[PDB]
Amino acid sequence: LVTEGLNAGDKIITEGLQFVQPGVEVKTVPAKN
Amino acid sequence: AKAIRQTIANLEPFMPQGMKVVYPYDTTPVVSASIHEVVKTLGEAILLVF
Repeated sequence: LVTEGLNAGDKIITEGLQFVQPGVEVKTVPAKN
Repeated sequence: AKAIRQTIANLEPFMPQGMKVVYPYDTTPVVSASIHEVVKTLGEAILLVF
């Protein structure tokens, strides 16, 4: 659960955390799990 | 010193956002300019004696 920091309808990342770094434009895909 | 520059160039993109590496003090231009003064005064010496 989160109490503050996220909002409704945002998009957080589950798959592909070794490939990313905050501040780069990147392709999105909805993950399975 | 050039290997330290390339090591920081390797470790640079994985730092958190807003962190940049700066080089305030350095003695590499002192040694480089001194040995360049020596090479150019040796060139002036050999050409002027010529």
